[PDB]
Amino acid sequence: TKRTKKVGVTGKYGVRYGASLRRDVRKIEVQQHSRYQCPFCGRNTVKRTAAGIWCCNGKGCKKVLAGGAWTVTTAAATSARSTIRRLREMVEV
Amino acid sequence: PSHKSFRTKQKLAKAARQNRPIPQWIRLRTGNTVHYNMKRRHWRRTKLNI
Amino acid sequence: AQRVTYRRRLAYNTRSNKTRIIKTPGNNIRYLHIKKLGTIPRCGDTGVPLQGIPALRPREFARLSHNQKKVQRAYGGCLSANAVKDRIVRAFLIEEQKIVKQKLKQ
Amino acid sequence: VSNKYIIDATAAVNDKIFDVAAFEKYLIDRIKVDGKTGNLGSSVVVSREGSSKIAVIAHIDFSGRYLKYLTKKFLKKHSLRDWLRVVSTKKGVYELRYY
Amino acid sequence: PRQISDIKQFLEIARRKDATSARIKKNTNKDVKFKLRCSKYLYTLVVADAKKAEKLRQSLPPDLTVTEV
RNA sequence: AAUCCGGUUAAUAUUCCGGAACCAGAAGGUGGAAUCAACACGGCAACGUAAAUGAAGUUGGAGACGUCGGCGGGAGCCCUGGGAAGAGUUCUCUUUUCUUUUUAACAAACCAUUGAACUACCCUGAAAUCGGUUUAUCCGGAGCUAGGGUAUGGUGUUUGGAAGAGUUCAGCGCCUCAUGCUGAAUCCGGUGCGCUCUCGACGGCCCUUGAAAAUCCAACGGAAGAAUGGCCUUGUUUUCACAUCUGGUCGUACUCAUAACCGCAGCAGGUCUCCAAGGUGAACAGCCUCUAGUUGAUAGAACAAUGUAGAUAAGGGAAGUCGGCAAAAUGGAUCCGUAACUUCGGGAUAAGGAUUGGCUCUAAGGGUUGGACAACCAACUUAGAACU
Ligand SMILES: [Mg+2]
Ligand SMILES: [Mg+2]
Ligand SMILES: [Mg+2]
Ligand SMILES: [Mg+2]
Ligand SMILES: [Mg+2]
Ligand SMILES: [Mg+2]
Ligand SMILES: [Mg+2]
Ligand SMILES: [Mg+2]
Ligand SMILES: [Mg+2]
Ligand SMILES: [Zn+2]
Repeated sequence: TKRTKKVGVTGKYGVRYGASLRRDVRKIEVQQHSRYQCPFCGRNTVKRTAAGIWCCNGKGCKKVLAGGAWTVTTAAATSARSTIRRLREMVEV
Repeated sequence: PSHKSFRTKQKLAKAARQNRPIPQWIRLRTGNTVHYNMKRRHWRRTKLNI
Repeated sequence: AQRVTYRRRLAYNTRSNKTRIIKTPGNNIRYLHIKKLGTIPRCGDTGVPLQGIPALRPREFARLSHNQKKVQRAYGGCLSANAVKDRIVRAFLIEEQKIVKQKLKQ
Repeated sequence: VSNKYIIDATAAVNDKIFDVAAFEKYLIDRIKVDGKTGNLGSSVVVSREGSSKIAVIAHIDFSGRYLKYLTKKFLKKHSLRDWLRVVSTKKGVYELRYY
Repeated sequence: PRQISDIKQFLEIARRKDATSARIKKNTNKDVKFKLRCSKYLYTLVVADAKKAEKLRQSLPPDLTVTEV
């Protein structure tokens, strides 16, 4: 069954704080608790540990990744990397 | 408290000793007015204050 | 039923005031004051607990014989078996690559 | 599966206080087998007299404390309390003492 | 306290110099315990036979102090 | 770093006594081990052993860490079925009711058996018709399932300690003395969404991610060593076993509170924390009880008005009053039913109804276990029927 039409995970807050505030928290909370894919291992075992820190499970790639507060990568970081790579590849040649 | 320092314990020993009656022959001396003393301390009444 | 008291003057449920109940050969129920539980040494590369070594408080390790505190292998008692295997293979392959890069530099 | 429960009562009989004959029918009427009085079909509990002994033979793993309980009832029926007392002496054997 | 499971092992500990005394304990179950007091430990050997107990008692060093409980 | 049980005093006890241990330091007192040239072997491996040379330097580990949630185990407690010993009751009934039926530190061997593991790791092997699997959906070609191993190990088992102790009962000397002496028992089973503590594997949460240091250990490294005449001949190891010496100094009585503290006091105030039985019940609620404690709060007689505290009331029902102030009424649980409005989460136990004892039955829902089945034992719910 659905159990909620709108509030989703934010149902824990009940009727407090205002709908817009709960909706904004809802979008972020879905992001920060999601599973993401490890580029180094290929498994979807990447979960957050405290705000910019994303860890991996298993016997392989027990590494920790520095990421965004609520998602593994940010758009600003992704755009910076390609900007940096372009600049690196143009002084290289 | 039964947890006590040596210095505290020494003071308690002295306090107990001064908390005794005077022997009568002390007050029987010619020219002595040691008949009664205002230094009889009791544990519930007047506190040592360390 | 029988109720118990701390056997020491420590009166609070701290981590140094751990107890368990014993029944004595006098049919007495009383406390026994016990230590914190030991810890197995952990791998320096992976953090895994190291096999073959008991969980003891740090100073209890001073009473064991040498072989109870280690494993008969390189880095035994300091690295796990799989960590050592990664180190050996990594060292060999990296050294070989240094050999080819030196050969192709001339 | 044979049991040797005996209620020795020499002490009271010498003083003409304990009727072993009365105690016989008391036990046979009172001893309960399978929750019922009168199920002594002689395959399980026999009972008998031993002159001064009321030896009871049991085949269903009886309880000698049940004998002591029934004996104290009998002594209570005849107001023999304050005067007599059932005391364990040997394995399955009880005695009457004036104390 | 330590248990000794071999009669040969028990006799060797008795022949040692730290072995002061021995104790004989006869349990209700007709089993016999030979207890040896050294400096650090009390060593018990359980002998489940009366014949074996007699032979073991005779097998002790002659100067050993064997005390009966 | 390291201590337990039993006993003992008028009054101390993990401190005394009896017994049984442990730790740390020093020297090296024996024994053992390795080394004929050098510092051991086993196992594919995880890793194993009675020991198994290791200087400087370095590196790693332990110490060392939040909080909530449920799940699994252990210990003590609780409950239950027999036996025994003593006691209570006994007009009648009650194979009855009550009490006792105990086992420490430490040591050894096992160990997922008996309870709790495929928890971690290793080996074989190579998985789609994908499988495995928790109460909780995580895991696997980065090697699943399966088969076999390795490690972690007690508040588990079997023992030592240890029945010689403790407990219960029954007798003997009988001014009795050192209060001595002599007999029996102290046994065998079961139970769990129980309680208290604890351990194990997990899950949730955080713009919150939850001390430090002393101290102990391991590794990497290779300093240094000197037995040799095929054997009577040294060093090391005391991180192997047994043995010896030593462990100072201060605290330790008692109260911890409706009389030992603070509040002028033997003041209805205040002052941190540990253990925690039975019944009812959801319950550490209220109510009653067992163990323990207490029966202490100036007393006697009487029952006037007015009080303080607590009850009840015809008919009416807020007319009382600034005002329903105070009181009354409601109340647990089960099944029905539940409006406006809303930030869609709530509102909501909305409102509003019905039921509820006792007894005797019926049905369904799980485990141990003997030859499609099954005689017990161990069990707890839920729903319904009849009778009263
Ligand atoms: Mg005292
Ligand atoms: Mg004291
Ligand atoms: Mg005061
Ligand atoms: Mg009225
Ligand atoms: Mg009325
Ligand atoms: Mg009305
Ligand atoms: Mg009005
Ligand atoms: Mg008016
Ligand atoms: Mg009111
Ligand atoms: Zn990964």
